[PDB]
Amino acid sequence: ELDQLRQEAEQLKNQIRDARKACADATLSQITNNIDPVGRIQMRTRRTLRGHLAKIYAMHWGTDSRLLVSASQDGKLIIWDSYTTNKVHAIPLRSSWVMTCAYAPSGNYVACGGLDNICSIYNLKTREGNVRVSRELAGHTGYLSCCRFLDDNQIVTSSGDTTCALWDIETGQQTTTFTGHTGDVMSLSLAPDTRLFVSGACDASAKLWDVREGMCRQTFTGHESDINAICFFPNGNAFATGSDDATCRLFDLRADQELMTYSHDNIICGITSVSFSKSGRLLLAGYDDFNCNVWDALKADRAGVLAGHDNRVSCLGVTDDGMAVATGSWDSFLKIWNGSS
Amino acid sequence: YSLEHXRWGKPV
Amino acid sequence: QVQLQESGGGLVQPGGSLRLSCAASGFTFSNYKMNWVRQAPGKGLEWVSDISQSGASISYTGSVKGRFTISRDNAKNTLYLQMNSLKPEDTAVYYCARCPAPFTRDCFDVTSTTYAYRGQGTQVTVS
Amino acid sequence: IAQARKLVEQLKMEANIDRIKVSKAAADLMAYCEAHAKEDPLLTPVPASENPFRE
Amino acid sequence: LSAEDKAAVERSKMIEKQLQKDKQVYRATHRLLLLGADNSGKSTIVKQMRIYHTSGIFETKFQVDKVNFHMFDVGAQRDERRKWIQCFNDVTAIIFVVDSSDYNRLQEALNDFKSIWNNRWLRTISVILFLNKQDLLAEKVLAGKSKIEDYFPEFARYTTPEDATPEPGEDPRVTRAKYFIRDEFLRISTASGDGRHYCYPHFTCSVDTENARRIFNDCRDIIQRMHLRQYELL
Amino acid sequence: VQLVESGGGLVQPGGSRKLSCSASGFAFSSFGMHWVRQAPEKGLEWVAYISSGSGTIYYADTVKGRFTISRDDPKNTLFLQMTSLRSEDTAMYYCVRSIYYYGSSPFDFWGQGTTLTVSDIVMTQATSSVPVTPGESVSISCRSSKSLLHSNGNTYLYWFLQRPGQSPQLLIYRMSNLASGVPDRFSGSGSGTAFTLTISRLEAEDVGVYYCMQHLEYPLTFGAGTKLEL
Amino acid sequence: LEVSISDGLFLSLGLVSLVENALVVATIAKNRNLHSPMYCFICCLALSDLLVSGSNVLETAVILLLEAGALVARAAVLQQLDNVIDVITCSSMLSSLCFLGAIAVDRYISIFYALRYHSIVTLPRARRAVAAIWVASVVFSTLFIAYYDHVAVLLCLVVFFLAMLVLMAVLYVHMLARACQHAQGIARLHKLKGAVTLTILLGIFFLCWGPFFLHLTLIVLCPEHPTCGCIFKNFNLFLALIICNAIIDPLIYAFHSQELRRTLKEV
Ligand SMILES: [Ca+2]
Repeated sequence: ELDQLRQEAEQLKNQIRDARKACADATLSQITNNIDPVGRIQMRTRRTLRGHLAKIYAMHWGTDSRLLVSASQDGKLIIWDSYTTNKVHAIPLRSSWVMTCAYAPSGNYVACGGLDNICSIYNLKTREGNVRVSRELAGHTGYLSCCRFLDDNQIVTSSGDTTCALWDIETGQQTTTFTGHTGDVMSLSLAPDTRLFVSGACDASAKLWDVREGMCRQTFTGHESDINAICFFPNGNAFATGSDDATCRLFDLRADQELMTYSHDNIICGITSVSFSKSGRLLLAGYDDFNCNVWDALKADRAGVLAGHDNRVSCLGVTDDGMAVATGSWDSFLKIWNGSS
Repeated sequence: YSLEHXRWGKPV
Repeated sequence: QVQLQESGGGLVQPGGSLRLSCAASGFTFSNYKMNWVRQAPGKGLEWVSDISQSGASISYTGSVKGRFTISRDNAKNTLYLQMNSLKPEDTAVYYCARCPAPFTRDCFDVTSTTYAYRGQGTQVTVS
Repeated sequence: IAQARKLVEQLKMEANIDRIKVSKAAADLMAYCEAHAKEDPLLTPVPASENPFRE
Repeated sequence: LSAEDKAAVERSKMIEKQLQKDKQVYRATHRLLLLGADNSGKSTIVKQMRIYHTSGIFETKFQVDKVNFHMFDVGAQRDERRKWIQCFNDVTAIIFVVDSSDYNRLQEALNDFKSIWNNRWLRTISVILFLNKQDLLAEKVLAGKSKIEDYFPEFARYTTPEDATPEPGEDPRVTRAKYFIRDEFLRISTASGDGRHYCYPHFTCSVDTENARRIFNDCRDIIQRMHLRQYELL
Repeated sequence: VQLVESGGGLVQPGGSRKLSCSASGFAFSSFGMHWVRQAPEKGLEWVAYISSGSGTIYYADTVKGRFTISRDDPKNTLFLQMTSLRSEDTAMYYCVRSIYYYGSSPFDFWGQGTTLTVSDIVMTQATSSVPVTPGESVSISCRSSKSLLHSNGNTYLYWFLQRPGQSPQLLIYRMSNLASGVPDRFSGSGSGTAFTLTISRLEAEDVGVYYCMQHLEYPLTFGAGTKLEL
Repeated sequence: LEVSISDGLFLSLGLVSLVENALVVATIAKNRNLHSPMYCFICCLALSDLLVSGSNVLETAVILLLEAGALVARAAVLQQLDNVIDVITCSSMLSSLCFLGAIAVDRYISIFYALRYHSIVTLPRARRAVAAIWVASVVFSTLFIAYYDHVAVLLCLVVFFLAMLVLMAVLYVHMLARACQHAQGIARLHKLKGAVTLTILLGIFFLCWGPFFLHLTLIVLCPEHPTCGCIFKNFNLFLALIICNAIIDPLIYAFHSQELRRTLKEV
């Protein structure tokens, strides 16, 4: 009977919560209080990328840390040469209402989708030289919120259908569906090994998934509201999570717990997008209030602010080289930030 | 010769 | 963890009253507008009342407007519904439903069929 | 019903996790940061000649 | 700058020229979001404008007086609206279609309208109200088993406004009902917005051909209001 | 992808021919196009370039005043209107596509060529021919007057194979990048002033003339070519 | 009466208007969001006012240095300087008037052809109209300041001012009429700001240009007359008032938008 299952669910929830509290010997803030604080991080808009006709939802750096897709609700993907600001490609989209894109780690493919539940895979390395749709991954029953390539043949997808799916692009079929969420899945970060991923899903829960096992291994639930953004820490053992609750939270996979909350009283709006730096020492979070804050992930201090956008920030990619953070906004502009010494 | 401010400031 | 243990239901006679109570835990209650939501047998998931996070602004469907008082204890993180003049049409599961995001005036999804920031629900049966 | 039965099965799966201490987690994250601090251009801005975005 | 780098800049400029032609089309096109419950008959509004001029979004593109309108009916999405609705910041309008006859779901429609209206990302987006199914409203008021005052106790206090221009042969009870439903949406419309966005009620039926004309006129008077506000004229 | 060239034939000195190159199976408008010619027993020589959308045109000084390169993107076709033709212009003319963006491969497809019979950096391939055996590892040297290493870091040597009856095929672009269809047998490296193409396990399909080319600055220049004889 | 505006005040007004217009122009040149047609015409207006202010600054500076005895040109080589600087002033005047007309026409198309606005007013057509304005302005100014002794010059330039005043009045009054129709629609659903704005626009326009073109008209009406002579004594007031419109039009049109305020703050 439902009441007995509800009581068993509450009991197991209390067992999980007790095991977490039992392994909460000390907070991250206590361990890092001896660390010298990071100085005032200043980043200086080394590039502004212009050509999108509308809001940008998403970006993704190439592994080359030089090419950059951004998806705009104009209905264009643009491939940017960041070093030159050159447009490498502008890809017309069948649906304007794009909400995610991913650049493949090989750079052979780019993916995008949105309010049309298709995940379109675009082949950049085409012998005809035009970019073309290689596969329309159709079978999602709600909007495509995040996509990330594991390999040129495999993409994991997240949807407004409270679901994730791994696809084999050769077939266009879900090789695994991930179905333990209850809200709209909003963001997806692949682990550095690409064996695990975390997704945050409008239920204030993050879930760790095993790509091969098809199963939820951990649910992390420190957030108060919709996790809009998720990013693995570069060690792959922790990940950060930006919420509508105006807080970022860092979760360790293994301690199964929130390590720190990144919040300040002056900040009362949702975190739109999250990325770590290459060391993990800098945690960058984009906000609805038109700017991106930099957090000391260890000390939870605002090391700085990227205050250069005019409309809602929407996406936030750090290069795999760490040489820059790119910031996209609803103002159609696409800003690349480093600093100087 | 006279260099007047603007032009036509005085008639004829 | 966001959880909403709604309580205080049961059987009641027509013309009777119930004080529904909703213990809010884990979400800094007084940043969020709060709602009561309802599902009569075989009906959709009707909204019934709304209270702003300060308590200063309130609304009701009209079908309940004189009969239901929404109330709010920000210190004890508890939402209340003093439903004071019940009738059989009020027979429903009552769900304490939180607004999605803090500080928002809109609450899109509080009636959505699945919605995460809403309680288990309280059975109210009016004879 | 079946949602609660599968939720119970998931919570059993998540109960069995071999959780580590939060202090050891924190030590691991800061050790990784210390191992990658010089390698991080955002943490330690590289010379303007090495920065490819203004050379 | 090398010969290849120069030629890549020239390709970037070729792309920017195509993107400018697309800017011309994007600004010449007016984008609309069509919202409404399953009762609303938004599907019939679509069918009208389609004929006469697992997919998650249904574009309808129609033209009135050489002006191109793209109207997006939300397709196969879940009933959790709050995330995908943020895509429609920078539409010209949201057409909100209401079933005026469905009094038990009219409060549901009012809460949807109030949420759409008060959303941070729609704070600048005006709403075209299609109060639809007005034939069925007239029938339900004349064949008056269903009493609005059972659902809206204000209706017993409400009196038809001097604004009201009922069609000839309309019973004043049908007028009072339909204008009450309108003013139930307008009391939301008028409670916040600081003039950044406005609400444009219309009484509509399926048989109406003039819905495209209504949308044309409302989009005109929205862009007019926006510009007159930018010019400190309004 | 197909490029097929027409309008060659016999013509008198001083005469004129319009070579027409017709493009099919690729986005012709998006490619810059080149004409490269080959005198009957001589190496490649670049003739003319027309950018995507015609915004840039360049010629060799041997043709600069006297050939004009043009394209009809709607008809997917390229023209070389030649005038004041000379014995020097007696050559196989190859229609060559190029696309230019970060990571592009210029010169990645060459048409079958049209033969016309009329009745600046130096690239040195110091060995005109190497006698070779199958399965041998062979290195083809090339030298440039100027260092082709540009400050963008692209070391810039191109490598082509022309098989005895085929048009040239791009093997490697910008010193070291292997072309999409080309075996991993091929690998290129160099300093910027001096270069090698290694061919790690020669097949018979690797016989032909190997041309190095620079794309640092126009006019583009080709080496004399190294023949490999099985 | 003679308001007798001295060179010192004339130069001060000219330099403050130079700075104000240089700021408006620089802000639109830097922030590429302001590369829209209406901000293009705002930039071109502010540039016309910059050239008016700078030309009159240079003119008072030249007159001051000559009056100080620091400058010793005479006859043809000084007359050519006065002629070219007066072409610069007259051209930047005619351009400023034309760009006030162009802003009025842009705003008008943006109201009454609102849905077709981006189909009608475009950056190609904006740049073409701007170029046509500067070209015609220099052509007519060279004609007028060469033929400056000819009645038809003064009459044509007055008729041009009256045409701009009629155009701009008709346009913004019709825009206010549609604003009042919308304010009535708003009141009807919900149940003077635009009159104030019209009064600032048309008032500063007429009060700042009109005394100059009144002088130029009165010349044609009064080659000799004692009462006209009084208004002729005020020509320095009328030029200072033209510089005053060069001051106030940045406030009327550029910092009339929050984006310009942000962009000025960012510098
Ligand atoms: Ca003068």
